[PDB]
Amino acid sequence: QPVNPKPFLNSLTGKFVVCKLKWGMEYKGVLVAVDSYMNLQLAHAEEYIDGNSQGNLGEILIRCNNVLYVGG
Amino acid sequence: YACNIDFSPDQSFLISGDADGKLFIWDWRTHKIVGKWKAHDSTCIAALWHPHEKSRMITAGWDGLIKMW
Amino acid sequence: MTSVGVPIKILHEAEGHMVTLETVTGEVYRGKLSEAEDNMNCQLAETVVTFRDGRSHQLDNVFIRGNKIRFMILPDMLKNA
Amino acid sequence: VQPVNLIFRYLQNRTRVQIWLYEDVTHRLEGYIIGFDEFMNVVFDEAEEVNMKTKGRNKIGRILLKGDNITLIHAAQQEA
Amino acid sequence: VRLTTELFAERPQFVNSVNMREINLRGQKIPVIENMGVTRDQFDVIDLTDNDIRKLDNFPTFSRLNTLYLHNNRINYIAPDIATKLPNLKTLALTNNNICELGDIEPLAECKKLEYVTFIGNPITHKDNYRMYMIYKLPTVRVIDFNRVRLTEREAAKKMFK
Amino acid sequence: KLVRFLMKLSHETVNIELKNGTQVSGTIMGVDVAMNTHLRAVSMTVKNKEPVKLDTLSIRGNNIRYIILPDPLALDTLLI
Amino acid sequence: HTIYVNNLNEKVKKDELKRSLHMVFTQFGEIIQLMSFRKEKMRGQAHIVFKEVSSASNALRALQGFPFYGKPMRIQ
Amino acid sequence: GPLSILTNSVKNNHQVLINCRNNKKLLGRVKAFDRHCNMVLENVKEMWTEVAKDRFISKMFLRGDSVILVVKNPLAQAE
Amino acid sequence: TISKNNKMMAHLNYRMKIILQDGRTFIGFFKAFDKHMNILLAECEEHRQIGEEKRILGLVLVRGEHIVSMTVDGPPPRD
Amino acid sequence: MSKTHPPELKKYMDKEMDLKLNGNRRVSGILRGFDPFMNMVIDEAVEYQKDGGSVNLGMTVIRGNSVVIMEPKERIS
Amino acid sequence: KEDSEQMAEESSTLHLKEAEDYQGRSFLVPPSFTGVNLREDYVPERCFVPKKLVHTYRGHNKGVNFLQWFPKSAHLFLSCSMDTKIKLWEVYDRQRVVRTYAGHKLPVREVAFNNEGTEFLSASFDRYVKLWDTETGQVKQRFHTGHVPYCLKYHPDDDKNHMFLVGMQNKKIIQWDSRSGEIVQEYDRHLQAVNSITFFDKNRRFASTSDD
Repeated sequence: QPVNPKPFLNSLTGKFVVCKLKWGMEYKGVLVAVDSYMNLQLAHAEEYIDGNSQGNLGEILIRCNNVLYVGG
Repeated sequence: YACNIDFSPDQSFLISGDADGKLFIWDWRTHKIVGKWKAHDSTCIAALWHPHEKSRMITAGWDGLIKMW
Repeated sequence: MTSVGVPIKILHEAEGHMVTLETVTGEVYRGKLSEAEDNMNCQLAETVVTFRDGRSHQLDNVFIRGNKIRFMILPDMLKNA
Repeated sequence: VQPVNLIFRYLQNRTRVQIWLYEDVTHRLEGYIIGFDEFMNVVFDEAEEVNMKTKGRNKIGRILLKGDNITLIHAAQQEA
Repeated sequence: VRLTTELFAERPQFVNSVNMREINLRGQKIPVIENMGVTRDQFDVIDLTDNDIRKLDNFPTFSRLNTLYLHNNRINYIAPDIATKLPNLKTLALTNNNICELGDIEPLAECKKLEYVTFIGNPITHKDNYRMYMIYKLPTVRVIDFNRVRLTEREAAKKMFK
Repeated sequence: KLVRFLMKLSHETVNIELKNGTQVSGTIMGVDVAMNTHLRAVSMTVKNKEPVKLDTLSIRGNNIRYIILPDPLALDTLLI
Repeated sequence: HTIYVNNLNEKVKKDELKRSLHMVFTQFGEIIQLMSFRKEKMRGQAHIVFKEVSSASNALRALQGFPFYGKPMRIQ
Repeated sequence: GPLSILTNSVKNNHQVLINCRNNKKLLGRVKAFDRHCNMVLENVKEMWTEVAKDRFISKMFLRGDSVILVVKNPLAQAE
Repeated sequence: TISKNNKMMAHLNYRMKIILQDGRTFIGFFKAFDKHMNILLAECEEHRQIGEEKRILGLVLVRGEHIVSMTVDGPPPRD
Repeated sequence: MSKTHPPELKKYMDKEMDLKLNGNRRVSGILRGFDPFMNMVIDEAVEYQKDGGSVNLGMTVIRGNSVVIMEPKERIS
Repeated sequence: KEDSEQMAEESSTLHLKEAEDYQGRSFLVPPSFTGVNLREDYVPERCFVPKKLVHTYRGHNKGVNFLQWFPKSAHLFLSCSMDTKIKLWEVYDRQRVVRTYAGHKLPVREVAFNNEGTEFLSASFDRYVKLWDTETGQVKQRFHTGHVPYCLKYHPDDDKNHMFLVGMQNKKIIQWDSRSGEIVQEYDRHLQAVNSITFFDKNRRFASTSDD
């Protein structure tokens, strides 16, 4: 049976997920967020560009419009 | 009388129409009566809630006219 | 009484005549207009498009959604209103 | 017919569809779907991403794709 | 009837079977072409068939006009500056006119982008080497009198004059 | 709330950045909450263009990328 | 006002034939309605609709047996 | 919500590092929050490659529709 | 000028300049105002960057969302 | 106030049309879909690619806000 | 009445003028005079307080005594009168006219469309059910009875839209095929006349209510 996105986001919430930005940047982060705009917030996040690891980041705030991935 | 009892997709609320020209609504969750609406000026047996509209009712009477709310 | 929709009255007057519009891709369209909405969606019947080099094409119908577009040029006749 | 009901036709029939993305993106995803809402959001699973710079595919497990970012949806076919 | 500015508005303006924009001026007793400038080159096609036009002249400078119809008229002369007025004109049909001499085609030779022409019914068709002179003088024309030109006909026209 | 700052914001000098990589410097004289920005005594610096001076300028505040604010403007009371 | 046309020249390209046929019928009268095809059974054939029978009659009489692109077209 | 990050960043006067859609990076202190994520930045440092260029901004205002990505750095030096 | 009705009326009967997202600059007369910032532009002229080019234009209506910059500076007008 | 209804899509629905996409891609498809969100539904469609051949699209959905450019083959009456 | 008798008495007449608009499409199924959804869901939004009367629907010579909605829409509703005529009405702020169907010597009691919607069957005190074509406006079937019919239900399935159960004054339930007009089966286990019938499983089993 199908599942709605909001509990699905909750199912992804707390798991380890792969993310990618439309500009071509990739990140891995832990996520806890609920808002009407469906924004995302990540903590202690690792940055990847073109498949190459760049740096370990701290907490990062990213708008919902630019992100299009959440799965683990 | 054979009152045309109605149970819309709203079925959490019960809707019925009766010869007094009044409409009564009941709540299934608490079994209470809570409805005060009226239609026509004479006894009639006709009551439907529109199955594809969110805020319209239709009523008919023996006077020869049909009225909507 | 009601007193609202002043641009809508102007938009209704622009209907039935020829309009010019440009898109985010940069090319220019020329078309006859007869459709309007409060959400700025518009539709053109019979249209000619011209590109910034030398290519041109004719189009019978174009639909425009009012919230993800560049602005359109309205006929001169509106000045009489 | 409606997109949400058509999404129900894909999931009930386990259809594999390809989805394209808007704005500055050049990627194609082919995956099965199990999700519904009035905003036509898509839950993507058993997915593969094609990198048009190299035409290589990687395996992806269970991701959500926001409908506003989505362009076209159609029944997937092989590309090489 | 006269080709005044009011005539262009009153006559039908419509999109034809090839999606081009055409103006109808057929049979309007026009003796001389004038006032076309009011169109401001907004029409892709101009139709002047069945009128009484005596000369092909006085055209304003137009660049959007692709095709011009002049069938059944009485035109017997072509202005040398026609290439300057209608340089982007690809089709010019002079069917059933009264063109009699090669000198009138010399203005058409200036039209480097002219591609389709018709002279069926014109006296010029009777003249000797009528087809070969056109082929040699008008290498850009693809179709003549609703018939194709063979490659062997193209070499024969060039070889005859060479 | 941010709406209080935009309506109170007047007379001070700011530097303004626009989507086309363009920088503007102008003094503000306007009283409204809808972020509509009206400038007087303006200097303009467009990307890949020479600087020019403008006597007055008006800008849709929503289009502005970011606004640089002057040193004596006590933002804390306006932000509350 | 509908006719079935046969024995047209098949080597003429879609755009060239359409323009050529468009030019022919507009010369006969105020007739502009045509759809032409190049599919296997459809090739060399077109269905045309006339504004009036009189314009149709003049055009029909001239085109019947007339050589066009070196081949005689037929009209019914 | 994400505003929690904004509010706690604002309340503890930490610095955040911000990167722009194309060329520029910023490091600045913040004191603003709303549902549109509009921000006001203070004691801002701007660095971008055109040669490397550096410009100092005391106070800055950033609108939330032309949105850019924010990273928090509490280890950068405080005021 | 922008949006506010009383300011809209004062700026009428003057020559106004517009610059858009694509770098073109426009100068035109205007006598209309929509409170959602849609204005009617009359007797407009446009400049294009390839070289330089100028075109003569018909009457226009403009949406404020596309407008990047607007300024007002002009002599007594023409009707 | 009152607002407005969706367009007269019935006059144009079920016809066969070509669709244009960003990046100079071409699609030919039959259209039959409407909703209050103004999305589009395309069926029996074929793609003409800029970097390959052609493929047939089986029951295609297009999000209404993203793309809306149409070229029809049947003249409206 | 016989087929020739009901036809000779001119029991049906044509009076509609707006039978077509811009195209020769049907006028009953699509709401051609509207820009709203041609087919509508059961719940658009959370319900709101009612408002005002659109129009009185003046036209009938006698009182009105049943109401029915059109399939998959609320734009069009069907009304049955003691005047032995059936008429349609538009409810989305419209007052247009629709064609009249009539053919009963005694008052109509109840009407049900077929589930496909192009037909409706009407029950009358004259002890016949008649089959009407909504677009054509003509009748060409007539089923007799022993006793009085008390209840009509069509089958819950699209394919079985030809089968229907009739509740009689006599205590049986009998099932008929509308294409043949023949008794396919009798059910006989209730005291007194059967008043109403209600399916508890689509195309599988039915419950029935009686004066039992």
